[PDB]
Amino acid sequence: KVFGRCELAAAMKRHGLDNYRGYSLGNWVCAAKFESNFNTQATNRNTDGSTDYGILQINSRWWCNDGRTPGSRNLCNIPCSALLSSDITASVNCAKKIVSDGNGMNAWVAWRNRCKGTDVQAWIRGCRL
Ligand SMILES: [Cl-]
Ligand code: NA
Repeated sequence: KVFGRCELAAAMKRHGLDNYRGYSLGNWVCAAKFESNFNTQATNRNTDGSTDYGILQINSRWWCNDGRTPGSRNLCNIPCSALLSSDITASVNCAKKIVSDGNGMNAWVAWRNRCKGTDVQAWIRGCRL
């Protein structure tokens, strides 16, 4: 599923991401935009052979199992395929664990490079929440 901007903001808000660990809603939407272009089915392979999955491009190196990343962890305890669902619940619950692990949203390279220190509120302007 390819979310609309405000559709995703609303879904994210409903799943408890607004100001989660102090990150306003605009940050999560900005991150999703530049990680996946709002596509729940986005996958991308990394050089070390791990793969990033779904709307927030969660990495099989640490966070999920895809059966093909030898010596990796599965810290969210889910098949990576569950991160591709049109239901973003699994992605959100796993992201909550990632953002809590000490490094905040810096875990998402695109957020660090394209959202951090910008006016992220513009990403939810006009939306009915
Ligand atoms: Cl933080
Ligand atoms: Na893994």
